[PDB]
Amino acid sequence: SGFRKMAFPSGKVEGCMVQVTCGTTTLNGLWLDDTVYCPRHVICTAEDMLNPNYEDLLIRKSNHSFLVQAGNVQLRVIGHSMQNCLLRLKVDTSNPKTPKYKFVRIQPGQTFSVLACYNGSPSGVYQCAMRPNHTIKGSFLNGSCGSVGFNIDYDCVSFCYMHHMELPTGVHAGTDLEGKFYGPFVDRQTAQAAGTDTTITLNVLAWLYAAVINGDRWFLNRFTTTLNDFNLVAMKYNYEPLTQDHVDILGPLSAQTGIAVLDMCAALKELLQNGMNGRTILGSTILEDEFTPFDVVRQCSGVTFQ
Amino acid sequence: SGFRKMAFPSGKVEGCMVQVTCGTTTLNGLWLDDTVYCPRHVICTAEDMLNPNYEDLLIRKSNHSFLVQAGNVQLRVIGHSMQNCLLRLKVDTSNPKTPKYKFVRIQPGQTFSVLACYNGSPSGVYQCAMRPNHTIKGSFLNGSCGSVGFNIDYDCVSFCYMHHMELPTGVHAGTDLEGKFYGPFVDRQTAQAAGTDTTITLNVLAWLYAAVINGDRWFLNRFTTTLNDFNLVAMKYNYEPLTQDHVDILGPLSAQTGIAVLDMCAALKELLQNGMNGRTILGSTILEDEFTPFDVVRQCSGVTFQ
Amino acid sequence: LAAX
Amino acid sequence: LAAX
Repeated sequence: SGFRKMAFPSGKVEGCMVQVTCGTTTLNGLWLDDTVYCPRHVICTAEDMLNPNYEDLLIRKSNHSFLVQAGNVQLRVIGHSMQNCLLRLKVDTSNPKTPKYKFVRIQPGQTFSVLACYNGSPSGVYQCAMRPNHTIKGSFLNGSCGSVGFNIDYDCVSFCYMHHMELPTGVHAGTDLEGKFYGPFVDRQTAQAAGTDTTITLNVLAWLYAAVINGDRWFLNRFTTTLNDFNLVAMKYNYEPLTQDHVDILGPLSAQTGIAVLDMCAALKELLQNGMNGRTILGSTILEDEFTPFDVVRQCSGVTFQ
Repeated sequence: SGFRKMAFPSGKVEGCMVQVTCGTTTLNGLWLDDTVYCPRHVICTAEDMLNPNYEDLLIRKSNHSFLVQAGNVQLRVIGHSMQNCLLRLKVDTSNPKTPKYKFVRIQPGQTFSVLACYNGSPSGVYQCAMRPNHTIKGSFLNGSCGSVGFNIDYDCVSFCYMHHMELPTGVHAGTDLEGKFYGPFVDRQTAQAAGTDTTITLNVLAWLYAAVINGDRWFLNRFTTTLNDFNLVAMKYNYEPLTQDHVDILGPLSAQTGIAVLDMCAALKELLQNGMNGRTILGSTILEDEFTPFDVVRQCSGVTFQ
Repeated sequence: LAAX
Repeated sequence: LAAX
């Protein structure tokens, strides 16, 4: 029993973390086989960040312009290319700790574990969600750039995030492992800001199922709703609209608890209109939206406390 | 910027996790050097749990009564002893992945990372606090017994918790790595229940400092308090009393923000009496008590956003 | 109150 | 809005 924001175990990722220095900038890189991935802005100084041309800054670099350090061992760079907003550094050694891996592009609403690193040394691990506005609410200090996000299926690490920047609101932006950013953001210091965010409806719903699987039914009601009547309520409370596809995904959780999705949607609709007042769900005073349906199935018992 | 419940990176601990089977009971064990630690109730069946005599049940076991599996490799048990509520199993192989380590007994209010495991395979990592009532609010299913809690300093793992049981409230109980339980609990299935819990005052205070270091001052006031007048308020709101030693520990955080501890105590006192109403602190609707002063220093910038 |  |  219990329900916690839970990260994947981080050791497969830890044995991949290195330090990358170009000139006076130092940050983290990801070492798989004979490649090290990192943010291209490692080639930038503070003044170039205002208006950098990366093609022009990069061509001025050689292989020995880059220092890669794995523990106390220096890796020798023997090739380098730019891929979108990443650098790919070829090194003289394959990482012997390379796990089975994939590079995936995560969709808004999905969750992943972040291994926060400074100087190529892992310092902590936490879970977060890709927000609808393409930011993550992370915890990152100077030097965390090139820290990665990942999920783990069996023994395969699916890398989905590399850290690049912090926006003026205190939330975070970065790229997949192809160097393509999440959201309309760019790796230069300009006036750019998080777009307006919305609550992830699918997740809230899933976490209400989680509550039921663990044994709580207090927020249920005798009502049902149409998909469309729910969305008229949703949209006034700044929830994402629910789609038939989201209703579909909730099938297994629906089947485990015997609660019809649109019946749980009526239950949510009532929580939005009436509040919780004094009452908690799974320990929480508020409606939580950073657990996917998948996160709930993975963590909860397959057997409902009826 | 940002502030998250953060776990230590789990890889040093992951390479220590094994599976221990006695008869039909399977659970997790911790493999350091030539020893594997696990809950002594691995020698128990469901009917013995009601009233077990472990000295009598154990003497009926041989070394080959125990199967230890590390990955797909069988370890051979070559010695066994009981230590309090743990078994120590000697094996034919030293763990080559043994980190630098210590066994520590954690104090109520302190935090640690849990690596939840099933069948000796790590499945997730999260942070929690030793509650004043000696329970943890974990997330654990059948088969999680022998999952460990730990903190990491430099490259030394300080193990402080092994998981044993779940109480009827859904919260969790277990032991240090000497097999001595936290709180008045015993490894038998009896009517025993969590004692009444209290909020960890020191932690709430620390997390108010965290808010200030990250740039928020809204909950501050022009008042101050005596240590004693605060505790009269504390105690009516079910907070632990604050001591001069707790006031002391808050010194560095006090010094970083320029807010006198008893001035932050007046600020808390006012939050208790007046509520927050509509407002959040570090994203939170409620007063958070699962970050120590140490957790705040470790995670926050050393430079205040003034 | 189960051993887990 | 800093690169980190």
